[PDB]
Amino acid sequence: SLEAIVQNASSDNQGIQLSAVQAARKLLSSDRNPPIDDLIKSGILPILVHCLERDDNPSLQFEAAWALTNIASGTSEQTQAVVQSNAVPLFLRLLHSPHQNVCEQAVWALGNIIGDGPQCRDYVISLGVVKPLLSFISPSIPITFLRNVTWVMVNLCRHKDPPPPMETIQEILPALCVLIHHTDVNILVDTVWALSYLTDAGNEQIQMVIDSGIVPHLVPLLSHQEVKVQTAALRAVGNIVTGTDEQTQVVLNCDALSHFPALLTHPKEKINKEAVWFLSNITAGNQQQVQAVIDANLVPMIIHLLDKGDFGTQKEAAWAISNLTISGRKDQVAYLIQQNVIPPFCNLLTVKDAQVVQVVLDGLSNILKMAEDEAETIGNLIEECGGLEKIEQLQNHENEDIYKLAYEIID
Amino acid sequence: GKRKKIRTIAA
Repeated sequence: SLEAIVQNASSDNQGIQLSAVQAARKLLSSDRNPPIDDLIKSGILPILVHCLERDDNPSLQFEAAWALTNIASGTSEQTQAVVQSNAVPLFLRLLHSPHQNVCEQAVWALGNIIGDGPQCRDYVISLGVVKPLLSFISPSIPITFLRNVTWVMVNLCRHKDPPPPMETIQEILPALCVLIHHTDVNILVDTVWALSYLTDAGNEQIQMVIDSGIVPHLVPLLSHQEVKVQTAALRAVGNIVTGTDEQTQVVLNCDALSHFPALLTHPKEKINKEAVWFLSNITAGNQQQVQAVIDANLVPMIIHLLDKGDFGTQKEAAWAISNLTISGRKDQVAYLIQQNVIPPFCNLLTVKDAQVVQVVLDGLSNILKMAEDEAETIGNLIEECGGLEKIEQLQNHENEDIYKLAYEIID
Repeated sequence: GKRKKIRTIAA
């Protein structure tokens, strides 16, 4: 019965009270459909929140914070009810408890509260949770607790609009740089996903990340044995290289391109796609970065992915080679045309997506404009792969820019 | 990963 537990949870008999709070925790935890609504409806929230402050009996503190965590793990109305019961300041107090399982359940409850949205996040931030949370980053703390701490940090960084206060982000960044020195896969994955979220906001936070000196620790994770770490690190470093050429070169100076042969040939199509997206952002930069790409001998592999890769990887590879054509040297475009580029490039002129067609058209046009001297040789190659057929068929494309560009480059 | 987590077992 759901009334007996709330009736016994207020009993002055400490044994029966702790048993009842434990039974409430069990009802909220073990099952797939916890009866959170009826439990709140019976008035258990104030009882649990006032059990939170009984320093005399830490087991009761633990069980109460546990039940509150599992209540806050549900809908936004239930997390907001936990918050309305003024449990956040009590969790912030429990952070300093000498009993580490109580202090860990407090962190878990705070993480569930922060995960609801920017409002609860900014409430918990304004009450000063960042520094007491980061004080747990030490070898003494067991790795389960540190995993929960890294998860709370991820929840702190996950929402971009409205973003957490830049002061809090500045306080968080060194903690992430400390956590990235870890070996545990879950901690590393969470740290790198938090870095990925932070880099999403724009070039300001990209520069903030770079100033932390964490890129030297993040880049080598592209070759980690665990593929989850690999995809997380690839996302983060791609976000970074979407920034200015100096930021991209900061990433490149850690020798990131060394880690990409194993990515362009990875068995998972997703890692291929993300690697070619990274390299496409690299080719859009200065000609020094294009030459750095060519030096690592990555051009043949991105050509091969353009040829025989999955659809999204093919789109990213078309983007890579087209940015290369736009911001590349005549000799480098010749290097491209030399490595069987145009035959597999022209087979994507038939796809339904209009952006890929626009991109391949502009790429071919700009290589022909870049090499008008010896264009007579290049144009005959298109006939071999049946590319001229698809170009004169594109002349009938619906949107105007594609057809007018086909007409414009028929020369 | 997940934004909210439910704790089932303690040790």
